[PDB]
Amino acid sequence: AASFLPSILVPLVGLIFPAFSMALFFLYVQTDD
Amino acid sequence: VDLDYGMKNSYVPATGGDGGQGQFGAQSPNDWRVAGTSPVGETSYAGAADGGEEPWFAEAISTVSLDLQKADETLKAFTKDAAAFKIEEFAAEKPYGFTSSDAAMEELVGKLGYSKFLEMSTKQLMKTWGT
Amino acid sequence: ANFIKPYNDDPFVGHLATPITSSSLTRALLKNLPAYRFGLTPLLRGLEIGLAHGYFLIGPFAQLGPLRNSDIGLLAGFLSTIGLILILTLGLTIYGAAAFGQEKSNGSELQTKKSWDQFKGGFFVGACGSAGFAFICLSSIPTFAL
Amino acid sequence: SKNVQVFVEKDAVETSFAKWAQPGHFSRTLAKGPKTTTWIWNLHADAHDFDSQTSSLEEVSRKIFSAHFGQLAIIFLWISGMHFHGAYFSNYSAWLTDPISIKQSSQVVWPIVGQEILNADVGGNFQGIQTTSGWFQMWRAEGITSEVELYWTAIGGLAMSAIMLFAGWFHYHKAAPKLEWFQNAESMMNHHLAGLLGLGCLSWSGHQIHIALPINKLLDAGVSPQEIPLPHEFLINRDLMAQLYPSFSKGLAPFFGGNWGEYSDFLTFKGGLNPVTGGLWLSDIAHHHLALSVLFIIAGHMYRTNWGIGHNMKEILEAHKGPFTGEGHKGLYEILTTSWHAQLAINLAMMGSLSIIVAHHMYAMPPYPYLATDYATQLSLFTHHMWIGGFCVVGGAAHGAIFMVRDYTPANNYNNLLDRVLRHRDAIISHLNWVCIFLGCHAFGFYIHNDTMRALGRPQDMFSDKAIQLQPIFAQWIQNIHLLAPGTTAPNALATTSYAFGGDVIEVGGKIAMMPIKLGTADFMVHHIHAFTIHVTVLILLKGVLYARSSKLIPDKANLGFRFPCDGPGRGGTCQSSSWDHVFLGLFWMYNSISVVIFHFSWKMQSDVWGTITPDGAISHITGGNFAQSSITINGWLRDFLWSQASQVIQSYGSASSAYGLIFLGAHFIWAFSLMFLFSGRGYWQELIESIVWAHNKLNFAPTIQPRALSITQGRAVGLAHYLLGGIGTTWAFFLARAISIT
Amino acid sequence: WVTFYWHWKHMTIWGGNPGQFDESSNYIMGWLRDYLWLNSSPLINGYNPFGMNNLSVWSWMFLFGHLIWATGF
Amino acid sequence: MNDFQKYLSTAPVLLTLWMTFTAGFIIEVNRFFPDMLGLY
Amino acid sequence: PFPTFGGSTGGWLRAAEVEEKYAITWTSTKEQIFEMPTGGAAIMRNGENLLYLARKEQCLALSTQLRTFKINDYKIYRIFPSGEVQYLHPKDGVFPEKVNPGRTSVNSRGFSIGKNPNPASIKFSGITTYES
Amino acid sequence: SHTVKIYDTCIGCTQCVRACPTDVLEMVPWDGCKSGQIASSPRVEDCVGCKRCETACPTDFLSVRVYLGAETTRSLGLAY
Ligand code: CLA
Ligand code: CLA
Ligand code: CLA
Ligand code: CLA
Ligand code: CLA
Ligand code: CLA
Ligand SMILES: CC1=C(/C=C/C(C)=C/C=C/C(C)=C/C=C/C=C(C)/C=C/C=C(C)/C=C/C2=C(C)CCCC2(C)C)C(C)(C)CCC1
Ligand SMILES: CC1=C(/C=C/C(C)=C/C=C/C(C)=C/C=C/C=C(C)/C=C/C=C(C)/C=C/C2=C(C)CCCC2(C)C)C(C)(C)CCC1
Repeated sequence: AASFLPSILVPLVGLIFPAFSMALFFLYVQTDD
Repeated sequence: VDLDYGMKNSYVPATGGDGGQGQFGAQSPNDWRVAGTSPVGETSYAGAADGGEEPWFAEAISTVSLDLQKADETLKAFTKDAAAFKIEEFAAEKPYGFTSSDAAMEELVGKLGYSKFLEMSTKQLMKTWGT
Repeated sequence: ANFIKPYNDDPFVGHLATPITSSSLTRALLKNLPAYRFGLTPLLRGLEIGLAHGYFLIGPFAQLGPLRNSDIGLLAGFLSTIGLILILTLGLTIYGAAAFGQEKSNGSELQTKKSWDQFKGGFFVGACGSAGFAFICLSSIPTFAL
Repeated sequence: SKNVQVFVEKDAVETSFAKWAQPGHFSRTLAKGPKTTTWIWNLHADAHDFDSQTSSLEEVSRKIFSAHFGQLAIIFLWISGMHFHGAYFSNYSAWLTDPISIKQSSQVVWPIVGQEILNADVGGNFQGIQTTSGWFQMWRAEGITSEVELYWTAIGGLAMSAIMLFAGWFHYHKAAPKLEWFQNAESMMNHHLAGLLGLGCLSWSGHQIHIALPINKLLDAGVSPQEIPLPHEFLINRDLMAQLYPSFSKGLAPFFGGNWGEYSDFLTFKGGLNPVTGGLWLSDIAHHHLALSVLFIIAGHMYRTNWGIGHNMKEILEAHKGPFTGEGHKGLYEILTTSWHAQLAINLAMMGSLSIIVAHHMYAMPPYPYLATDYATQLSLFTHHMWIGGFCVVGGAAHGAIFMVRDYTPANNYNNLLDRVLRHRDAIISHLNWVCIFLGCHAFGFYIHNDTMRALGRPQDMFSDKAIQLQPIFAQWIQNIHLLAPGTTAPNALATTSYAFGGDVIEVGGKIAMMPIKLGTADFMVHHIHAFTIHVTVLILLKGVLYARSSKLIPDKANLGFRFPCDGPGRGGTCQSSSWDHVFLGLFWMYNSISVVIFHFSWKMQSDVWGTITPDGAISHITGGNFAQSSITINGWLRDFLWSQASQVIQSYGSASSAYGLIFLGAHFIWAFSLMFLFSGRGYWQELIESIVWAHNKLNFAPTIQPRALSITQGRAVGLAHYLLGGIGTTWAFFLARAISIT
Repeated sequence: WVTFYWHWKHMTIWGGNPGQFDESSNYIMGWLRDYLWLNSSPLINGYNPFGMNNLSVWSWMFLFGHLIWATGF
Repeated sequence: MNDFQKYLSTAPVLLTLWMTFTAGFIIEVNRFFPDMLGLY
Repeated sequence: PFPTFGGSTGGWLRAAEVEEKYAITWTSTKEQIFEMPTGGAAIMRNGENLLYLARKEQCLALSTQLRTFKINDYKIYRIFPSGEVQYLHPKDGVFPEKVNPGRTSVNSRGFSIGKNPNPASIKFSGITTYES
Repeated sequence: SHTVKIYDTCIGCTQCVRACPTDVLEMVPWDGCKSGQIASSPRVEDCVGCKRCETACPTDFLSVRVYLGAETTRSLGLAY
């Protein structure tokens, strides 16, 4: 059901996504090509 | 002594907005980005100092120092060209009973040490080498 | 009597040998801690550190969390702790990548990529397991009464 | 010969008006003449920096002594004016008869431009501005009774002012002491600790015992002021005194004999507050000063002068050294006997610290008759002395730094306490930084947590007395100790030193004077915030003193001075790295710290102490006890305090309190005005001035004193000045207007 | 300044008392007392010691803004 | 005297005197001709 | 030959051991107390003296103080982690404030500051007006 | 790192070389001025960007100009 989507996506968008993005930026700025 | 040791660094001057490597190089040849402390019986910063029973304060154990004897050599090597220019001018001004540049150097530096030699005008030198 | 002296007898290093910095007590404690102890493998070092940190973390969450007064409060506390451990583990992984690189050689030097990875793994196992142990212990608290 | 002698030079400086007509005479640089507007500002900023005007300590010292006489003269004129205004422009007589109803007033405005509205109907057929300095209460305690007496004390003040001014001229132009005279610490302390303080207390006790006590008893009983015998009458007729205090009959015979007990009539240790006036019993105050007098006089005989016996401070200081502190206190004596800045640092810090203590002790233990019930005066005094204290404390730090940059000598300080401190400065500052962060995150976090929780509809998760609670257990314990002290740890006492710790509610005129003040979660939270604010202030100020001469960033800061703008745009930026700048930043934090403290006082009192009590036991506090559940969140302070208690100032127009409204607005304006000096830079302004000057030149006229923009340092100073004036001014009006109404 | 003017003028009009602006807008105290102080009552009571309403989010943001502003200083 | 007159001729002193005079005359005018919002 | 000092928390850190380090040397005729840039007071020895610092500026700051004591034989070196040493000051044996024949000009532009090129002219070139 | 340039308006006052906190400037022989000396910037790798030199120049407009640029440990004055 689509109604369950708010409770399945918000946890991901506000927690999982930001974390991985920040991690990637760190790895990108800490690397010496 | 490798007078270019400092110049031989990883620094690459940019196009515009950079003075350059200057006279003694812009950065150390070695990279400061080394690791942190290590467990007893282990080493981290390559040629690091063993912390013994206090690995936590290993970075406080000095391994880089200056030998007074070696200090003399670095002084001479880095100032070799200046000495050359000085003696050359002394030679140009018709030295009394001159011999060889090197010979003159030794005689002139035997007296007046070396530092004093570097800080003396050709006129003073000629007066000194009148004998 | 002077109880403060230049460290390592170097009058120009930025450190001093105070009773706090260099006393038999401090030296002994630090020498035997898992991080600096001699002989421990990278995995074991991580394990001990994890076992220690996981056990005390379940407390704050269990007794002061959103569902503290709920019957499922302890369970919730456990889950929260596991979440925090995951965040910390991500940090360890990322640090290793940046600090050590991609291929290593020395080996058995906590400061290399392989060793760090092993250390991280140990931390995760120890931390999560330790938190679980606390869950079991906090499930029934002894009154030690005869 | 004698170790302590008087050495004075006669006719040192000729008195003439020539230098007066040569502005900038004190400085070599400024003396040359004005070429740009900067000269003008520099003239005023270097006027009292004698160290830079002369290189001889003797000369600097001479100027300071005379300058001090000048301040004393000003202070005397100030006091004189107050007494005069209380004799010719006040309602003291009426208030004296009915202290509870009539309102104190000692300033009247001329009937120009509707400003007369400011003359309120205070009472006693008199219209004027309601003053809040507490003069009336003090005069009553002294036993003034008449307005003729006030006139005479005013005349005395004027005379004293003149004497001081003459002294200043005399000891600078005709009889100037030499440096040797000034450098006699042991003698000075002996004299100041036995003569200035000891004899002073004893003399005051005499007035209180022979003049004030008797008159005040009669006043309290009910005798009309006109019917009370004149002061001299009490001094002459011992029988009259015997009637009031039945021990004067015995005379001074008991005193010379060891029977000091007979004087228990007037020398007592009652404690608590007089039920009729709501102030400390004068009998206790008399014993207080008498006891203190003896102590001070004895203490004044501790240092050697010219008779062998005594202590030499140098020896005492040098002997106190230990295993962890090297040479110990060696070298300090010379510093404090050869550096005025060092002395000022210690003295100024202690003076400010005393003011803060006075504020706390003077509200908990009201010292004057009919002061506690006057809420306006109480609030005014607490805030006033709290501020004076803050400024002085920061000033001490400033002068301490000036010492390090100007008087510190490495040679005289080897392995002493000072040297060792400057050798581990990194550790000290690093740790303090952490302490500040810890306290700040935890203390303020409590408030933010609560705000979020209340907004999210989760009141059960707040740090409140009704949820997770953070009780001040230690303080609660001390309170109990002090409450039970009378009769136990203090057997001869009869009541608590303060009713704040515990006891009954003392009411005077239907209004509560003092009541037990309880401490709960809210109090814990606010007290720890006070700690955070004070700690941060110390960090900035201490960093300035320790890193005044050098730093890793600028190794030669000393040569640059105590007040340099910066070292340059290099090293990533070196702006505001001087010790002066640290003081600049410290003052902002001091402002914050004091502001919170005074607000705590205002809300706590109006909520849990001040108010009215019925004939039966019904206590109605001014705000209603809102402090407990409203001061735990920031929204609460904004709504239940600032927004609600500001209803008076905003609605003051058309009333005698209109002035406060205007000042409230004016202060806001000045505060904002300052932000343009604190955010901008000299460059923009200088360029703008160039364009403006173009216009004047285009019309064939321009000042020879070329117009220039204010210096970097002056810009900061002007900004801080206006900022402080505006902020303090706003609260000033807010508090006074609110207080007038609540009273 | 522009936005304040529009809001206060309209607020009084909507409320049915255009006179308040007409008379109190002439001096500064009017703006502070009859506009900022008077119309802040609903906002500051979004959440109180006695409960909360749908204006809680707006109340919280108001305080949040003050923090950021001062932090900027 | 000459020197004192010079001091009295300094900018700060003269400003204060002038402004006091100006302020005074303005106040006095309002005292005798008060409440004016126009030339009548 | 280290001067007499009791230690401080303001000494050198890791950079001195992994990136680069500095050292100053001088000779004195008497034992006197001087103030060290790091913070504190120390007593120089009667003769040769050697001290290590982390920055060249710190070393040159001390030299200024030394000049007050009438010492003008100071020498500054930079020691790299591998042990390589560079003599830095006085570079040619003669202090920089005194013209020494044999020194060539560097970074000199032969025109008034106002004769530099316009920024737009050198657009998309990579060079700056002051380097143009 | 930073760029320091000297212009023909120099008068050989030596004030700049006496103010540098890191020995970046020197006085070299020259013939364009009466003093017979001009300033040079042989070691700009040690310039911290203080601009003390500029503050010391007596010429109408600075004959010594410091243009801040790329930053290194030395230029950022980092002892750590
Ligand atoms: C409201 C405005 C404001 C705020 C919040 C701060 C905040 C701070 N100032 Mg500051 N300051 C200000 C205005 C302000 N300043 C102004 C106007 C001036 C000009 C005079 C200064 C001048 C000044 C100086 C000169 C000094 C400070 C210092 C400090 C720090 C004190 C240490 C501390 O308590 O950390 C805690 C900081 C907090 C903001 C506490 C609240 C944060 C939450 C509630 C705690 C938990 C949050 C957590 C860490 C992270 C959450 C994660 C998520 C939010 C992303 C802190 C960062 C001192 C410093 O740095 O020493 C340590 C210092 O020396 N200030
Ligand atoms: C959109 C983003 C988002 C979401 C979905 C949540 C969700 C939650 N927060 Mg929250 N938070 C957020 C942003 C978010 N937060 C931000 C930005 C801040 C900083 C201001 C906070 C600060 C905060 C605090 C301070 C607290 C919470 C708490 C909570 C939990 C309360 C509900 C509950 O049942 O607790 C009961 C808890 C449980 C039933 C446990 C649930 C299982 C956990 C969450 C598994 C986590 C594993 C996760 C995958 C690990 C991440 C890996 C990484 C790679 C991303 C809930 C899970 C409270 C809590 O209890 O935290 C857990 C709490 O104390 N939050
Ligand atoms: C900084 C002050 C502060 C404090 C103490 C708390 C405290 C709390 N908050 Mg809160 N909060 C705060 C600020 C604060 N809040 C702010 C500023 C916000 C706004 C973003 C929030 C928003 C918020 C939400 C939304 C929620 C909470 C919740 C909670 C509770 C859960 C605690 C928890 O899981 O922590 C976990 C803590 C840890 C894992 C570590 C604790 C730190 C350890 C003990 C330090 C140990 C140091 C040690 C002694 C050093 C010496 C060691 C040596 C001896 C070996 C707790 C009562 C939750 C709740 O239920 O509310 C009651 C919840 O849902 N908070
Ligand atoms: C702390 C000291 C102090 C203060 C603040 C005040 C304040 C006040 N007094 Mg007061 N007074 C004081 C001490 C003080 N007094 C003393 C010690 C006495 C005893 C002599 C008096 C006797 C006294 C009387 C008798 C009266 C006042 C009045 C007033 C009020 C009107 C003041 C006034 O004249 O305005 C107007 C100001 C002037 C007329 C002075 C003119 C301005 C001069 C010219 C400027 C100064 C020139 C400048 C310094 C030139 C420099 C030259 C160089 C050599 C320095 C005002 C509230 C009056 C009042 O309240 O009436 C209702 C009033 O009648 N006072
Ligand atoms: C017992 C003797 C005695 C007394 C009473 C004082 C008192 C004072 N000294 Mg002092 N002094 C003394 C001996 C004494 N000194 C000696 C021996 C030395 C040399 C070692 C000094 C060196 C010295 C310096 C260097 C300085 C002082 C200063 C001060 C004043 C500090 C400010 C203050 O508290 O204001 C309180 C103010 C008053 C109480 C007003 C009254 C002041 C008069 C002069 C009291 C004189 C006695 C009085 C006439 C009562 C007589 C009793 C009679 C009615 C029966 C204060 C008036 C400072 C100052 O500001 O001086 C101007 C200062 O800088 N003193
Ligand atoms: C016992 C008190 C005392 C004494 C004797 C001194 C004495 C001194 N201080 Mg010091 N100071 C003090 C307290 C004191 N201070 C306090 C409490 C602070 C903290 C705020 C400071 C902060 C401080 C700094 C930051 C500096 C000094 C400096 C100085 C020296 C020169 C003063 C000067 O420039 O004169 C000239 C005096 C002035 C220009 C002051 C004029 C008054 C200004 C304009 C403010 C007026 C505000 C006014 C009350 C508002 C009225 C509002 C109205 C208009 C509506 C001198 C040795 C300076 C120095 O170089 O030392 C060597 C210096 O840099 N002090
Ligand atoms: C203050 C102090 C101190 C300290 C204290 C502390 C800090 C403590 C801590 C403690 C702690 C902190 C502890 C911990 C513990 C832990 C534990 C005890 C754990 C356990 C675990 C286990 C046992 C296991 C688990 C597991 C695993 C591993 C995995 C799988 C699963 C299982 C479950 C099996 C002392 C006293 C010394 C002294 C004085 C000072
Ligand atoms: C308010 C005022 C004032 C004040 C006044 C007065 C303060 C008066 C009083 C005066 C007085 C009234 C004083 C007195 C004093 C006294 C005394 C100080 C005493 C002493 C004692 C003695 C000295 C003793 C001794 C002895 C002994 C010990 C015992 C044995 C015997 C013999 C004798 C040896 C004036 C106007 C200035 C100003 C304004 C304010």
